[PDB]
Amino acid sequence: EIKRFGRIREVIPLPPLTEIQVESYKKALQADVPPEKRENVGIQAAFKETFPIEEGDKGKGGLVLDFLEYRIGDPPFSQDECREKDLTYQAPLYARLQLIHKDTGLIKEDEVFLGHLPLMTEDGSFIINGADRVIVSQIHRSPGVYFTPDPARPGRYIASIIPLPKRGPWIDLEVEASGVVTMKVNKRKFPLVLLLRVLGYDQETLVRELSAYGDLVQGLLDEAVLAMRPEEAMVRLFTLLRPGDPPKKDKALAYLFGLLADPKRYDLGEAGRYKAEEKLGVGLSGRTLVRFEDGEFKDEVFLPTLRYLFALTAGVPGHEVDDIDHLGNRRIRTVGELMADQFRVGLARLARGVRERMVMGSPDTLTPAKLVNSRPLEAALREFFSRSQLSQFKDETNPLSSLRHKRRISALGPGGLTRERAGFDVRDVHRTHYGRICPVETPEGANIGLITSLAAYARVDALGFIRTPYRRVKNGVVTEEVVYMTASEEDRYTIAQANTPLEGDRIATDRVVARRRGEPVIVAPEEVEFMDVSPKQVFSLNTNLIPFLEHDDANRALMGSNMQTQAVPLIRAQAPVVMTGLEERVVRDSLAALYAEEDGEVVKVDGTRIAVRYEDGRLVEHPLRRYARSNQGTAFDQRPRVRVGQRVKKGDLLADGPASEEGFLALGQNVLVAIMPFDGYNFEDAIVISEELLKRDFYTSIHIERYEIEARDTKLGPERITRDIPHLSEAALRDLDEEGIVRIGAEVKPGDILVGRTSFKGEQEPSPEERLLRSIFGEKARDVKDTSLRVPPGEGGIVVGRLRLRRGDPGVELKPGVREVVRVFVAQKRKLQVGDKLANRHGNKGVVAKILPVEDMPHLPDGTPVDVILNPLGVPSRMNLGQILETHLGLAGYFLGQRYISPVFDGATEPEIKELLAEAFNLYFGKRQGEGFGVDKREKEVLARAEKLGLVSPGKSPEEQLKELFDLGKVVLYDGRTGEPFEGPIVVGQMFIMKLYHMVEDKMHARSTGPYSLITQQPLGGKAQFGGQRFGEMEVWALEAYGAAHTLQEMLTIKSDDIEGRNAAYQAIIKGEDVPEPSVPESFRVLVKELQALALDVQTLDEKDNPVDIFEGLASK
Amino acid sequence: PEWMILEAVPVLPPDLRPMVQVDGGRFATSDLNDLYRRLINRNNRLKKLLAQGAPEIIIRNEKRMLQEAVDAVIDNGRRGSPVTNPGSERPLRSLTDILSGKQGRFRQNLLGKRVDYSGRSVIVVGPQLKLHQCGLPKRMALELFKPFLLKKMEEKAFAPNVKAARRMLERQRDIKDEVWDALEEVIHGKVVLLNRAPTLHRLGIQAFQPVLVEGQSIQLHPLVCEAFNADFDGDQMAVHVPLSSFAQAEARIQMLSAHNLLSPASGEPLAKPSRDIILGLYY
Amino acid sequence: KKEVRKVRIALASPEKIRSWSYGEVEKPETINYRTLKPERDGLFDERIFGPIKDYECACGKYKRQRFEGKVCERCGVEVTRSIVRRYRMGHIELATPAAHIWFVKDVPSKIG
Amino acid sequence: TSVYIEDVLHEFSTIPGVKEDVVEIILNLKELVVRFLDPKMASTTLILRAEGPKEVRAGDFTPSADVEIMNPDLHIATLEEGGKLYMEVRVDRGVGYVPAERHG
Amino acid sequence: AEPGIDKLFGMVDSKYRLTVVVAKRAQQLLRHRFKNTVLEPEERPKMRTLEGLYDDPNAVTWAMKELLTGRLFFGENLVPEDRLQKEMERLYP
Amino acid sequence: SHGARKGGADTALRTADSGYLTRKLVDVAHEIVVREADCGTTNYISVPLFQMDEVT
Amino acid sequence: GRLIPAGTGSDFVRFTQVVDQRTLKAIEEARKEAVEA
Amino acid sequence: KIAQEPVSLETPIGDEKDSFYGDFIPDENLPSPVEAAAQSLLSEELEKALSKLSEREAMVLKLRKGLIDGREHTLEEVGAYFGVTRERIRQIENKALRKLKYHESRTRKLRDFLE
DNA sequence: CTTGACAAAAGTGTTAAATTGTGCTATACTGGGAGCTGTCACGGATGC
DNA sequence: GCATCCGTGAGTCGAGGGTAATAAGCACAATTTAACACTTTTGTCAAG
RNA sequence: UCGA
Ligand SMILES: [Mg+2]
Ligand SMILES: [Zn+2]
Repeated sequence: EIKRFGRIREVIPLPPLTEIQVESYKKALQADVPPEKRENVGIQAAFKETFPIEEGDKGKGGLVLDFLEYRIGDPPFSQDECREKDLTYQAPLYARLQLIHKDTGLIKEDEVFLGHLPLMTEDGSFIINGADRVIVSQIHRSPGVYFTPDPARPGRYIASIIPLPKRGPWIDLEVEASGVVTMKVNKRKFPLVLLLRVLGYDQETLVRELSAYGDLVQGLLDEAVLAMRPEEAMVRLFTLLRPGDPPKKDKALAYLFGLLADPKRYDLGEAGRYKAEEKLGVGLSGRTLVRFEDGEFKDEVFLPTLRYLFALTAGVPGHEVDDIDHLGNRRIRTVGELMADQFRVGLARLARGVRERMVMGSPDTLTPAKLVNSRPLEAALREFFSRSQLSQFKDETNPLSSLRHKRRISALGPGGLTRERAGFDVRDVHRTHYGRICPVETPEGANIGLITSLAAYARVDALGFIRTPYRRVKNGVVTEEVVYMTASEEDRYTIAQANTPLEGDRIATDRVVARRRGEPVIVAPEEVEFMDVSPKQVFSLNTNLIPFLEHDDANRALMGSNMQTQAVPLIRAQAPVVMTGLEERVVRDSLAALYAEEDGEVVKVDGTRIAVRYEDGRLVEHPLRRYARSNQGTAFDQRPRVRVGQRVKKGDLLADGPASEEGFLALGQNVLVAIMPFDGYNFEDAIVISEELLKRDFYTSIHIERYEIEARDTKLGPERITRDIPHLSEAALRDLDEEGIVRIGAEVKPGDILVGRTSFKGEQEPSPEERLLRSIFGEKARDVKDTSLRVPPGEGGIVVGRLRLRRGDPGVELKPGVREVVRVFVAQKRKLQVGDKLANRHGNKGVVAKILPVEDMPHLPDGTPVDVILNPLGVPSRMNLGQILETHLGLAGYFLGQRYISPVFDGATEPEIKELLAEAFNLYFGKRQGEGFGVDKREKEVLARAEKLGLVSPGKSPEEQLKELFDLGKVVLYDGRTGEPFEGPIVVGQMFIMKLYHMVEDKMHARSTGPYSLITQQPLGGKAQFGGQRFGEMEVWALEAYGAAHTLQEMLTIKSDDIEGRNAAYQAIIKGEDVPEPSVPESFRVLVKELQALALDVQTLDEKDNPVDIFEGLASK
Repeated sequence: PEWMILEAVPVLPPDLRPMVQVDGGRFATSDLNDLYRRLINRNNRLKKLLAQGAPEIIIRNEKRMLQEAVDAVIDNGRRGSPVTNPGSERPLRSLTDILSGKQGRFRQNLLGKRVDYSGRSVIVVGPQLKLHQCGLPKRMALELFKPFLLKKMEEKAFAPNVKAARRMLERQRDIKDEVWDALEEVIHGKVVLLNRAPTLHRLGIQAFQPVLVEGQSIQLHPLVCEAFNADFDGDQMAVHVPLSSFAQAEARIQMLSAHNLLSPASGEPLAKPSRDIILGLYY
Repeated sequence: KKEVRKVRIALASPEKIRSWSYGEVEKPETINYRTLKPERDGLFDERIFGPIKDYECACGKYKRQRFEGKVCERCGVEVTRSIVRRYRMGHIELATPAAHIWFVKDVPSKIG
Repeated sequence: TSVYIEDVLHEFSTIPGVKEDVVEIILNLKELVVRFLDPKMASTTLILRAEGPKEVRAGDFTPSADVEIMNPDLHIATLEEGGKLYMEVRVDRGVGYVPAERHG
Repeated sequence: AEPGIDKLFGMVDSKYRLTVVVAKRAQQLLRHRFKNTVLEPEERPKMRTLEGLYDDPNAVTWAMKELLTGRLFFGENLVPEDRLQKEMERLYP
Repeated sequence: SHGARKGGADTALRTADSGYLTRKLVDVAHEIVVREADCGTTNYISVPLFQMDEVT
Repeated sequence: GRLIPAGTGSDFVRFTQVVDQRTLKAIEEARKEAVEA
Repeated sequence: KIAQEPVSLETPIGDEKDSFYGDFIPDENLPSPVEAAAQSLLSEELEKALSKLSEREAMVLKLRKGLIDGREHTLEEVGAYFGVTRERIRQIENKALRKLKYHESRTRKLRDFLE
């Protein structure tokens, strides 16, 4: 059965969790959208901005290119096809433009081909270079005007302005304390009355609106300048701000024009114009500062920002300082905004590719056919999707991984902030944050608060203003209005909580929870204005999957969430028997599962393909991808859960997912858990387990790895993938099918070749001993040498994927000078080993310490032993009670088996679970009563000892006492070693855990003697690079602190890069002798010669002041 | 001081400014190369201009470019925006670029470095282990002590000589008792070191008697774990070895864990009972 | 052969620097796009800095250690290990004399 | 211990006409209990055939001497329309519990 | 801990002096294949072995007990390095 | 959550500062090592066990 | 990359020399081989 | 293929600043400790395997295979050494290499180094 | 161990075919070009 | 000497990750390299 | 970017 819980009932479900990536990108798509009627913004803005292109006026050479549509469609290859090809998933985009001569007035229209622009896949993750990647959302303070208290002046106030990043300069209204006012932009200081020159103002209008506020007149007045006129004093600051070029007149009408009036160089987001407009209490249309009207420049922006600034500084109410980190003042860069922006500037590079090319030439043969380029645009957009900070490897570690990852936002990147500049207020959580971004979930490293994750119900409009759903109310009336009230708008009304005294759709108790701006205040049935849909919105995805989360401290909660990201697939995976009930749309919106699109009936199961002929009469099927490799090597599988045939409704799940249990996310398992200090093996957040599960293969998964090799043609001539090797014995040639590659289903130890390759080594005369060695056996010197591709240590198992495409094959392109390439998957079943990372939803980590045999184990009177027995230490220090309550509900619930839905902040409580305990116990004591048993003497003993501290209420019979004890969460356990009970009760039950990504089978590495770096002979690093650890500066220091002189010396010399040191060492130990003393570390010698390149005379002396030769006979010239 | 105006510019050796290819087939190289190159370009072009009696203006300007180029091949960034590989914002790293800085040839290669005969892994509690005891991964230790096992195989029959041992090991995972118990004969006596980053107290690096145990994990005495600033939440500790018998002496004498049991800071005990122990004992 | 207990530092003079060098690097070019052999004067030149191959000359008339240090007459490469490629410097003779930005732009500014 | 099928590459690849994949059919393996009628029989072998749209169970095997199944009702795979599968297994006897990875 | 430590440290003034002692002596033991030493059959630091029980090859432990008796002698500027090292590689192969 | 998250960020950045400190310390007194058993200085500084309680 | 002036390789204690009894008296004699000269 | 130029070693990789390119390149241009001892080994093991050959044919074998001075001496030269015709030196090589072949196929010491 | 005969490996001489380096083009072209931000602390030179 | 600028720093090891794309041309002299012819050396063979 |  499934029983579930909670008081507050969600009035509306969660809008799709995949849209913030898909929809906000889709807005800049305009795919199906007609070529004529379009949105003018997004990708269409990227066109209308860079168009129309023109050089001339009516004159000798004129040219004008004007914009028409960019055919969307024709994807070259489907997702899967692109992924195996290493090609980007993309599609041709077709721009139709007209080339009109200024002179003849002859319109010559031509449609051209821009290039291949990557298109979005289904779940919202693009495929670039054959690899699934993702664009993480970006965040920055929304464009507009702002007002803060003067950082310099004690009581004064300063203003600021700014558009899209780099797409306009900063502006500041600061009053330096002269009593006069100096505006400052891009490192310079000039009077506020300076810029008013061409602004269309003079001595008059200035004092018209100057004194309308207060004492502010004088500082805004000047004499030595103001006598001048717009085109006269125009050259003043132009002479100043740019000494680089000669201060002409005509060039003061140009260089300044592009700064503001140019819509393309000042381009200001539709949101910036918006918010700043309704902010200053004025109106505007153009996204520029001032328009270019017929010579001089008119005014729109400056007058209002002056009005509001001077107002605020005067102290007239309603004009306040706009909050800095406030969500109402900060927008979100989404996929569409980003891609479209990059399209704008990249296509501007292409605009250079247009205006410049059309005059070197003859207007005779002319058409955008020859005038249009690709690489500036195509490679700009190619650059955005890879090298940028906001685009990286998709999180395929699990479905919920990519989900959450796509729902994460970073203030970092190109035009946000950077690591070097961050304060407290930067990564902090603003008062009005609330139901918008997750207050906890964030990397526990130096990125805490740096990368926040999106909340549940919170949305993002095209304006970047985040809007959290609320609920309107008029005097105790619950309205069906779902209010998306803006952050800035949220600060206005009075907002209650979802936990409000809900009864009879009316207000129950007088005093009610509520707030303004984030300030808690008790309210009355009248002043009630808004409410909350559900507390769910106050957190993110993973954070919402934690039951009784109100009992866990924020730290460990955070850890629990990001660890839910760290989760891996499980073959037998079992969804939490106690969850928050959110897992339904978790598997739906993840798009990792297969459902019924409409009403229909199953025909055939066939774990390859499930064919279901729908009620609509048409024959449709939905095949399945079974056991496919992901980015993290985490296995992707979909298990058909429907019989040979039956009829299903629309939305019913016909197939599982990498972790999906009957339409529920299954991370780990709910297996029996005990809590006690067991032989100190669980010491300090350590774990312990039982072999029993290893039999049942509870946590065991499948991991796949990507193997590849290039056939590249050498300067001595080409290589190839073949089955021949000169010296290879028949033994190693086994698994190769017929052509020199490993077949499907063959086990490979981590010595074993997958793909063989053959080359020819450069010709060098064998050393004398080698010459003779070659002579005795007469071994042919086969000019072909083995290039074969082996497998790394620790990675071994069977083989599934085998794909090889040579040069010239259908739908493939290779590198310039390569012949073939081979790619093989290696699949391996990994059972959970000793030392692996495991953790729960409540944020308690650990590693496996010594799995105990099924024999010995703290069983119960039913003889059922436990599976973990986790130590009770990390609980009080790290303060998480959620795992405790979860374990109790699992205690009473294992007997019942029914599920538990405990939504965050609303769910099971002490009385409920108490009744569950009493219930399960009644039926348990029943279980032993009719089966011919009674109270165990050992249990009598434990109850007696517990009765001393009042753990069980005295005077009551041991039956009732065990009822109480069992109710407390703890029962009687018998040591599986001795058979004797334990001095006191031990809380046990069913609790949810997880098998973390980090696996000892991988992380573990060692090297004796490997290769070295080219520059300096210092050994390599990394694992697959086969390299040793480095000894840090602090390591060195500690080593000195011990006072081990030689250990340190050998470390820095013989043991690391020393010239003959390492060699003579290997010699020594190989011969059993003792390693001699080293001479030069050899990184040192490099240092010396570097200093020589700096003409630093490097003189190494000796016991008394004499040149020592550090380089033996080396440079004596 | 006239030397500060130096005429002949020292050129760094080619192998110090490496250029070599890879499996991909393309060639790579350092930045200093390109710097040197463009420099010589300017110098030579200047030389071709001077003798032919070029106008004084172009000459002077070329000398300007000479100074700026040289000084760029030294301190690049000390004057103006540094010269970069054309089209890429990545600045060309000069001499002074490598000599100083975090990852510079100083702090990165002379005050610390990658070392041979090492490796690391996860950590697991040691309740059976003594103060001088560490669980050592099987496979790790095999590919750790490989020279030692080589000589041990030289002494103890099974293969005639040195190379035979190597090739009888690296190929075929055939870890059968010939090895598993010989490495043992070399194991006793000399001990190795364990370190848990960060290295704060010297006790962050201690030494333990190697004991080979089945697994890929690492066992360590629960009490000194505190001194290493390490809990069991999934940490990773690194292991190495004091090759020289002198350095080995050092390792077992003052470097051994069982030896320094007190705080070098507070003079108070170090490994004193922790968590569970205290719990049981007290109760 | 001798303990090094002391490390000095000083200013290298032009003549000294010349003595450090095994030759002037003329053609500012890596190698041939075909042969991958160090260019005639190219920065990677094995003819002055050191042989591309251990104990060998360039053209290959001296392939062996039987000739030690003897300069090849068909090539002009000292027959020796390629090790010297790391320890042997060059120099560039600058037409017009040029200072060094170090003691110039540094805080104390020696020359200034 | 031992399992073979004329149709498969490995422990994974999905057999047509069979709902569960191979390793799931293996989930149904170790959960199968079988006793021999002889104390002296070390190893053995078993043969299985299920064609058509009929399911597969421990009882569907080919009975023989010295073999008895204790759970004929054990579900193996739900075979869809016309699923054809051949199967064979060596069920041996030993002591304790040894994972597949430690024995060949 | 390593058996017989407290006394060892109790001998040399410098905690480090001991290390120098141990190092040099032990290395000398590896030089001659253990025929130098002042340890008799009962004092031979035998190591436990499944195969057969032999003397521990490690020079360090050997050095430990070697000084543990005190039969050795340690001092600075004891004798000129010449005759010191020349007669050591003579007596034993 | 406000308060806590603030705390966490704090501790992190402060770890970085710790690294700063320590390194700098190892670059000054590092050249100091106990050498002369007794230098022979007659100097010394007394350290009273008596600390004044403020405002008390 | 040399011997650190402190620790075991200190310029105080690295001078310490050790001899076993047999070889001790072996050299303790041969020092007197120079009394005839 | 010729088009693309050498890639800078200073190219930062990964998501960080500190992850570089240049120090990720292996140095194979120089011998390795395992290779040093391997070469020294073949040298020594063959050096002792030398004495089991006829005092004349061993010395001769050191020429034809280019051992002594490193430069291979032709049949005519070794013949001009022992005062024997080059044909003699030839059959000397046959019988020497085969006698060694007996000792090899028996001892199985140098059976390694088979690449 | 050696002599003559002879096949192939190797040496050398001379050319054809490729690769590479150089000079020049004439209506008139005559002072670039690209932007960027949300630290922080202290030490020094330098402009008040 | 008083405010205001260039200058130098800022935590440990790791796990991975990665791969890429602008620009004039034509005749001709000067060599370089590939081709070819043929002498000699050297290694093999038949048979003293 | 994520572990510790
Ligand atoms: Mg830890
Ligand atoms: Zn030569």
